[PDB]
Amino acid sequence: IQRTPKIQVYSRHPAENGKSNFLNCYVSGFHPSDIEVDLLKNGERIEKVEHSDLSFSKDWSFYLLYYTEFTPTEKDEYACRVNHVTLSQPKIVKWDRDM
Amino acid sequence: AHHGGWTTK
Amino acid sequence: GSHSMRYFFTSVSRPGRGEPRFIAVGYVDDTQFVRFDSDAASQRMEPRAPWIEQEGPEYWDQETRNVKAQSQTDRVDLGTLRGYYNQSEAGSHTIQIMYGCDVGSDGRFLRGYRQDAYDGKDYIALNEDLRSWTAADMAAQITKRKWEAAHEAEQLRAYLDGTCVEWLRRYLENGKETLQRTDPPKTHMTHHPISDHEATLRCWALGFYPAEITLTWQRDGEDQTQDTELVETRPAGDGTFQKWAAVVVPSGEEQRYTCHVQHEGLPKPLTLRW
Repeated sequence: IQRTPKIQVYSRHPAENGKSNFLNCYVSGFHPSDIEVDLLKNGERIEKVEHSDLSFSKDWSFYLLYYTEFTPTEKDEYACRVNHVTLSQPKIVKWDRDM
Repeated sequence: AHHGGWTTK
Repeated sequence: GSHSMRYFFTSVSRPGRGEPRFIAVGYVDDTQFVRFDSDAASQRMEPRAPWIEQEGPEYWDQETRNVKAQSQTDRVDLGTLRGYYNQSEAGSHTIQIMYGCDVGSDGRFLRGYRQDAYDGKDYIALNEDLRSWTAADMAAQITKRKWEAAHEAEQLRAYLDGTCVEWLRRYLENGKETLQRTDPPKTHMTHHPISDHEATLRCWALGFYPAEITLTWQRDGEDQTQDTELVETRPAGDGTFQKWAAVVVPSGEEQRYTCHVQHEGLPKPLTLRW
């Protein structure tokens, strides 16, 4: 009855340093629907983060998009931190430009 | 527009 | 060239933490166009696509009343199903509902549907003929007997193959400048060594709409379904979608692998090789 989130962290457009973009964290396949998602900049919670309205897939599992505008700098580290009842500790997925 | 009709379960 | 209108509803009980959270969203194809969130400030059905904003005050009032009525029905049903499944009042539970209709490119009705779930599992569904129900278990059969006696399927059918089609046709006309466009995938491959002797080949599909797409890896004609990593299709956030598939290969044998891309917008299926 409990399904753990699948997490993807990625940019809206191919990344180029110095240029405005959107940082996305897509969480899908989870149940139940309560979930905490924060976007992180060098380990610190990003304040202005929007998210989509909860919806679900044919198998009834939930999905959400969290997003914020950022300007990628090659020294700044970005991550998505997700907490859910299926997780022992919050899962941090670092942003990798190749995925 | 969604449905305007409701019978409880 | 077919199209769909679907409404999704989620109610989540919050024992001792207020009334159930209720979220409703309406889509045409993969484009969200209305939402309601019980925790939002407006307490109104709200527009989420530009072409719905032209609807008049009567529309927004009526949609707000009807979605609040759905929320109140779900509130009752959360209590009723707790009784059917012999559960306590301390836990949080979830009702999910999806319904809607499909039309062809000429506007003709193709099919209607409604399915309900409890705690993320099937509860009851309307059958494809829009006349009978399928209950998932003996508890849900109680609801089925009640809906059969109340002739609920006849009322629902009039919406799913009538009213639903009427409004979907209107929305397709009102949003024609955007809903009728189909964006083909832009594809490329990347190569990432994982050691001195192996590399990841990743096949990319970007910027496509609608979301349905197929990515496949083949090795010397034969397929590699067991040795392929495939992520879920994901939103770019601009209205298009993205996906990739990957395979680990021996260094020097990259030429033996091919990625295959299928999207409704592609005149022919694309084939990529490193």
